[PDB]
Amino acid sequence: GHQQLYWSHPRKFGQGSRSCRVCSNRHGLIRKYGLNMCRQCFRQYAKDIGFIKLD
Amino acid sequence: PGVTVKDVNQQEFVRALAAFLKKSGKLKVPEWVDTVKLAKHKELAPYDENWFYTRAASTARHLYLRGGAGVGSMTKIYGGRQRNGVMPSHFSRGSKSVARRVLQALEGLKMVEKDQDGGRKLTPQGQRDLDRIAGQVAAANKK
Amino acid sequence: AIHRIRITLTSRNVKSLEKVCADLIRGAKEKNLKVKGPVRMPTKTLRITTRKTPCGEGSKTWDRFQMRIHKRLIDLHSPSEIVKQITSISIEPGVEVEVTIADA
Amino acid sequence: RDKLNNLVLFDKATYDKLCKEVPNYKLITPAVVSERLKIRGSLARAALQELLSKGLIKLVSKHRAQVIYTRNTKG
Amino acid sequence: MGRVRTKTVKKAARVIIEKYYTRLGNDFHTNKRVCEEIAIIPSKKLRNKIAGYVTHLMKRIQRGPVRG
Amino acid sequence: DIKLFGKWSTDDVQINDISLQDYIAVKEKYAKYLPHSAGRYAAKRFRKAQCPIVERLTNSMMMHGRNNGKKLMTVRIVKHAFEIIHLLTGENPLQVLVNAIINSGPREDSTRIGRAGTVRRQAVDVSPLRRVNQAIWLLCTGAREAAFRNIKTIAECLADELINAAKGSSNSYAIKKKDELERVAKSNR
Amino acid sequence: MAVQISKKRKFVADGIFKAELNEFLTRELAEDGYSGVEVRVTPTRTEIIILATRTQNVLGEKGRRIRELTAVVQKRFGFPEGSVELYAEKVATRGLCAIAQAESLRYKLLGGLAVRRACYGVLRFIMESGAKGCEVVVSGKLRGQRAKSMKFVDGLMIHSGDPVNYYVDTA
Amino acid sequence: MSLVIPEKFQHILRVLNTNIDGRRKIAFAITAIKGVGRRYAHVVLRKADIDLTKRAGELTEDEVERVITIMQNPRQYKIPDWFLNRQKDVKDGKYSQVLANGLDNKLREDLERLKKIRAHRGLRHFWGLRVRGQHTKTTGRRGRT
Amino acid sequence: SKGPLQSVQVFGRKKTATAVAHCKRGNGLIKVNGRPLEMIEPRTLQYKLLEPVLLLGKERFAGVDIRVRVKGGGHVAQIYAIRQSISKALVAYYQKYVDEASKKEIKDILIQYDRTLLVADPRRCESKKFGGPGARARYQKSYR
RNA sequence: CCGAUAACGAACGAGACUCUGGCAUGCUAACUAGUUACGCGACCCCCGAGCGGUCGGCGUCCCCCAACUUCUUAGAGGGACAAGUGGCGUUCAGCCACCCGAGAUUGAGCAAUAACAGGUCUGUGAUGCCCUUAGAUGUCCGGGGCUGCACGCGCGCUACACUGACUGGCUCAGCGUGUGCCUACCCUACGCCGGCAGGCGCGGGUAACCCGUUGAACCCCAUUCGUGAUGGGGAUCGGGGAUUGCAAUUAUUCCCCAUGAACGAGGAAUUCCCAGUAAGUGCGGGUCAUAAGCUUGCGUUGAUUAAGUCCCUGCCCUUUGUACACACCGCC
Ligand SMILES: [Mg+2]
Ligand SMILES: [Mg+2]
Repeated sequence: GHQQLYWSHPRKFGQGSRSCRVCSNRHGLIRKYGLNMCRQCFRQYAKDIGFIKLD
Repeated sequence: PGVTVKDVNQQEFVRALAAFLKKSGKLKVPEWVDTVKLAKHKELAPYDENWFYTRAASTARHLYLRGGAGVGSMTKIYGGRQRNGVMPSHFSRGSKSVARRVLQALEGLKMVEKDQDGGRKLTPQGQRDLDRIAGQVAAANKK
Repeated sequence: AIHRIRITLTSRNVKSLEKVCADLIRGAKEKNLKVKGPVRMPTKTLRITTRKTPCGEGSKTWDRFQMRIHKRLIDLHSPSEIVKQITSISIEPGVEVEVTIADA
Repeated sequence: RDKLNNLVLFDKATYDKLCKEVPNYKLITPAVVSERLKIRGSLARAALQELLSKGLIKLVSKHRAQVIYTRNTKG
Repeated sequence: MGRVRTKTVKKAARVIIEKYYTRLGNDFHTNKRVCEEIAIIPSKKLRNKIAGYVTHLMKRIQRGPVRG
Repeated sequence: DIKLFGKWSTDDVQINDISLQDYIAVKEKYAKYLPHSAGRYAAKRFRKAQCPIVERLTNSMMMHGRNNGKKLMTVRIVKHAFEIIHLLTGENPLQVLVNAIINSGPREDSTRIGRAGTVRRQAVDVSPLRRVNQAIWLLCTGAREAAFRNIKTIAECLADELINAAKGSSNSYAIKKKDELERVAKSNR
Repeated sequence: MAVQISKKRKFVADGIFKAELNEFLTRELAEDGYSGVEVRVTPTRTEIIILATRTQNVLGEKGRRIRELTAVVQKRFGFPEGSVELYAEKVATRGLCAIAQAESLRYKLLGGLAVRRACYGVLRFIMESGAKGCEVVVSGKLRGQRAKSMKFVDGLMIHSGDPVNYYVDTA
Repeated sequence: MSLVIPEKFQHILRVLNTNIDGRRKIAFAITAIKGVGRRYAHVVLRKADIDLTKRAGELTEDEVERVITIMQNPRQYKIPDWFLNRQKDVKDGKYSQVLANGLDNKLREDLERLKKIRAHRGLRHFWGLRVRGQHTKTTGRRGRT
Repeated sequence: SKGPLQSVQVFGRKKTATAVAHCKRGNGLIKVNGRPLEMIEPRTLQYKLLEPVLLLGKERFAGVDIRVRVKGGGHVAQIYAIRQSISKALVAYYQKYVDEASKKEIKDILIQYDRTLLVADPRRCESKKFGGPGARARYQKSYR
């Protein structure tokens, strides 16, 4: 359709407004500390950010 | 042997303060005291008839202990355990209009004045009244 | 100028912060500025607990990740001016520094 | 063990029963007064404090959940 | 229970005893004060565990010919 | 000199048998002003023996889910029960408690696994510590089922449970259970 | 103040920037012997050092490729202009970098060397460079359709405790 | 107070069209009337100005008819607007408290109104299922078997 | 006479509840948060607060003005912190400003009455694990 | 581990290690933490105290206009080793008891070889192969569904009450979060209105600076109730009022008044657990435009029993038997 209905549905909130900043997934996001990363991608990269295991 | 409020048992102290506040009645008691619940989480109206005097006495004692307490703070003091029925219990706050009206009646009695910052505290003569009642309740408890 | 400045250091490791908070104040003493003592703010412990599995099948094991953020405050106070006196930073990677004045 | 149908208010046959031997035994509590006089128990509390006011019962405990009374000492 | 020492501490104790028998003594604190310079111990707990075993072995040595 | 709850001096309390005098702890070394002390008595074996038995009763009386931290409530219950038994009997509440413990501890029991004849294959006499533990447990249990669904409160129920157990009258659940255990063990001899 | 974000969000964002830059450099300099990236940030400016083996290869014709990547990292994260500088650094003891050895093993397998010979060569080169030990595990559809894993290990290798974190490099 | 039972003590009353136990306290006895709960009973007693510490059986006829009048007509006795049940009625739009089998028949007429307009809630009421959106998969089994 | 600077500040802990007693030369009195010692919220445990005073006698407390501040914990942990702080403050006062003879012959009565009057309880809590509701309990498991 | 010894010399795992808790009146240091002292005040006693009592009232890093670090914070260090004593022991490895001590076993993290056709291609611009690819199995928009109910099962919450419910008063925490690249959505003090849910102005905080001294709940102290399906229980259901959103019906949630159902401790079975533990009790985080009966953490109160065994269910080592080797859920 034209510009009037192609993206007309609001996505100013909710689960459809947020996606993983890495894998573009909409499930298991981590928004704490503005991380905005998927649950699995955070496990993948957590060494690089600095989140390391102590206990 | 001077007596402050901190040297008397606060329970019968606030009861005696409420009794004095009753007998020297100059309050602005609102017309809906016989209807409202003292807080959201309550399920019955307070059993005592003139509970407004007791609540004002308690707020005066709390303002003596620490100043600068606003209406939202007084809801924190008079909050309690909401049972929520079948769902698990939680914490609820006191009635905002009740706290506001108690405070407003207190500055109507001019024993409480607002701060330069937020909230309100006691005046020197309010402190004097609290200390006098504490002294007399200590004397009564002794003899 | 009559200047009184504040330098805050913050990082994820304690070794680098300790050696910076050592060498900076030592340089100040050798450059005769009277030094307000290094103040250690409480550590910020960012905790993220997450299911280990990428599937949801398993025995419900949770991996917990921590980030420790440590920060120190050093107030440099001299009767003369400070900014034209001290200019070198001598800052290694991994630590962030912010310099304000007593006004801010 | 079906029901207790306790009296909520006194009558002549139980009022004298209360007045004449209740201040004679050692342990006076609202619970025991209720179970040995077949009265409700709020009635028991009220009657016991009436006997306190009349001054023929001695109080020892006065707790919010357990009040104990005793008779006046003899001799 | 569960106070059995391992190869690391036992071998370190025997080696330093046969290398520094003169300097060592029967005092645990003195023997743990000599270890920081007669050896390089990565851990304080390891160091004082070794020192305790050194004290034990030297008591045994002064009472008889241990295999050290 | 110590006067538990402000009265009821501990020095006149007498343990009537030597079997449990090393495990009852009302004597002056264990005399405490108040039955509440976080003394770490369960850290090591046999440490509860030197714990005062009033503390043991207070710890045992707080049971059945609703009541697992309410030790202040349990202390006030014990205080009221001691007041009640002093009024009802005239002697030392601690003496009444000690007599109740001694008469409530079951002297022998029966325990086994295999093809049991009546209850258990063998009859087994018990230790003094197990005597004290079982007696306290039985007294608190009897008070609990006495006070569950009647107007008579937990203070009076505990009080008259101790009163009945101190003499031995078959009206106390503790010694009723004790006699049942004695019969079972005697049959399983 | 209101313009700057909190320290928690700031450190998390710095870690995210490091991880994103590392992923991009890994996917871009894969055939160039990429090893790692080290960023030194100052309020004045920031410096990005790319540890690799083939510096002359990561640098294009007269620095064309390093200029290209500098402009890319400039635009993608929106630094002020001239506030980021990219340096390429040659690593020392390339046999000790697990990233470089894994990348070289992948290159060999893509070229078409037998997995057995390639892994033996990688292990031999690593131990020739000098390490307490090495272990290469190759898993997948080796031989038939059914998948298998071959582990080639020599020397010392710890697995548990803290010291694995600063003694073992894993790629 | 604490006297014998009074001579004109009836053990149960006849209020509206239902009997209330005079053995219990007044604040809780009239709760046996449908449409009256603890809060409503307490407020109507307070605005009837009756001692709350007395049983329902020992009240006199003038007091009990005062309670009748206040319960029937709470608007003129300073009962606040928000306190009532049938607020803003679907039929006539008038604020009323309902006190008796009037509550039963008003519930019946509201449910049959929903059924007549064939609303989804009315259909659920007709079929005997849950109407407040609950999950019918695992609970409510007793009401059927 | 008027000898100043006779003061100690000694703390006592029980389950992250601290109490700092500021013992000082003066008349004999003990107050907690500006309130009298005998007047405390959990009045059931009043003997736990009065236990050092009763054990040692009012004679030794007659020469000290003690003020206690508490800023943590619950109720009974607070009470234990206060009693430990008072006992430790008195023994520190008797250790510094008077003879260790008196220090020893009050510390003994304190010790073989109750060690916790002078030695802090080390136990605090235990971290919850991800398999159950508490530190050691596990969620109920099922097989069918 | 000591020792034996056709083995010798090693390697991994265990341990060691890291984080955490408990002690440091010892060191360094603090206006984003305080304490003490002093000085202004405010109130009581003022009979008469007067260096009397209270103050989370105001000041002394406002720069000359007090010190100090106990309490808080966080670094560097120390501290505990079966070290000391007694006994047992081949008097070895070790074990038991006690003194002194904060502590004589604080909890976690990591965690070998080999393997499972265990789970995920619905985390990925990880991916082979097959399928589809313009009337699409791509993508977007609207609506519905994922909730739907004769029924069975699992994880839980609420209860069956007086060791309690209601009403009021008094008095105590610790984790930890808080305004955003896209991306709009923060935590909130105080003042006013409303009975409540809420609404309206004025601020503070990108944070040891503000919420906040996180005035939490249980508990404690008083009131009523009175052994009844009762003032227990709050399911179901009616009417009405707000909030979020583009939209609340199949009720988002919240609030008020009404209805007060089963339930009176639970068959056969069965789970978890040894000390600040179980359990009671609330509070944070995740999810979140709206939201927790879930989960992950935190504190508060705080026990009974046990310091043993192989009986059941299993595990490890050795010997042994085997017709098993897809390995006893075998084989026959
Ligand atoms: Mg290990
Ligand atoms: Mg009710």
